[PDB]
Amino acid sequence: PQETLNGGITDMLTELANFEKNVSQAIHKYNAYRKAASVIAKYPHKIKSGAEAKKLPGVGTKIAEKIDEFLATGKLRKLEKIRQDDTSSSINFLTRVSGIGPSAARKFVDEGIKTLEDLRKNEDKLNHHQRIGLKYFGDFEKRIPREEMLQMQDIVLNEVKKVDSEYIATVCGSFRRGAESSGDMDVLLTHPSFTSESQPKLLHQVVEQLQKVHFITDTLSKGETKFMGVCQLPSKNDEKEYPHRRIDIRLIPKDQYYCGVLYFTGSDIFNKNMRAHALEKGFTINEYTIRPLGVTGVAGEPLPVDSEKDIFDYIQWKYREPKDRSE
DNA sequence: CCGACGTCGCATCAGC
DNA sequence: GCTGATGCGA
DNA sequence: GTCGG
Ligand SMILES: Cc1cn([C@H]2C[C@H](O)[C@@H](COP(=O)(O)NP(=O)(O)OP(=O)(O)O)O2)c(=O)[nH]c1=O
Ligand SMILES: [Mg+2]
Ligand code: NA
Ligand code: NA
Repeated sequence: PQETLNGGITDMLTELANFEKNVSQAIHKYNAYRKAASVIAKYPHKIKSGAEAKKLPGVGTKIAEKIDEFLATGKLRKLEKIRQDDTSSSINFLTRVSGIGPSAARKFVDEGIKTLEDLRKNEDKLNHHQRIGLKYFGDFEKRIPREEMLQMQDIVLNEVKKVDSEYIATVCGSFRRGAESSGDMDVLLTHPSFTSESQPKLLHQVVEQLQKVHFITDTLSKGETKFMGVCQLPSKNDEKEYPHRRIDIRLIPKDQYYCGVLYFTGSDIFNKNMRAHALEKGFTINEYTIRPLGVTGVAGEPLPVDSEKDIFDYIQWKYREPKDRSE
């Protein structure tokens, strides 16, 4: 559907969701509001009452009441009050910095630190991740055009193959599903020398090369299997330079790679469906392996997977392109 | 009534 | 110093 | 906050 259909309601619930996660530290009440926001955003009618909305999965009594108040008054008393609360709004805002969660944002505001400005005059109280998030605060809240993602893929695939041509890299996420834009770049990486029963330098050598050609600009975290950092496309000429982008590089064992590729391709809703259907066919699916359920639920050894299709076969589904995987 | 509500690698903290 | 908990992201 | 055993 469209925005102005129930945008005022979905925005209200989205605001409410954030305050729950960031201020109240109620992660489950955060997901509840977002789930309610989603199902309403799919509802192809301009909602007339809270009761009409209550018919939907995810909308209970409390939200029905709030929807009633919004439709009747055009606003929400509790949300209006919390928007103008100095402490709460500042705590909620500081969490927009990557690295600063609700706990760190709590401490900052507790000791006077309320703003980006305030963060800037207090570098020594920010860890490495928080500094990067502050430095690229604006760039990280921007989306990446698909064309730029394609240019970014060109670089990743080229350099990865350059390090070792037996590497297998795959850009997953919404990009692989064909989205016109992405929020980040999730790269999944494997190599013949890396199985589950199987060096610890495979991920390091790839991150290193991407730093040597100056694609990777910063590093949020890095271990033997997962890399979280920052990257940037080269500036064309005197033309304005590209924003800094979030990139994740994951080293997954060969025998788990395609369960990894399938999982990190998405979408969420699709992964819910596929696993729900997988169970009723007698198989359990996590991000790593596909295992057969016994007659009492006792899972067996993981079944060999050498392609995405292999998984679809196991649960008797026709292999569907990432293009058609929103649900 | 009352627990589930996805899971886990990495950095960094609290404790010993 | 080591181990395990906690915060964070996704 | 919502759902459901
Ligand atoms: C957060 C999350 C991740 N995933 C696995 C599949 C999501 O589609 C996917 C990629 O996560 P993402 O990068 O946060 N979302 P996206 O890549 O589809 O799109 P965008 O780049 O964030 O705009 O990873 C889930 O299956 N359920 C989830 O709730
Ligand atoms: Mg992505
Ligand atoms: Na309901
Ligand atoms: Na944050």
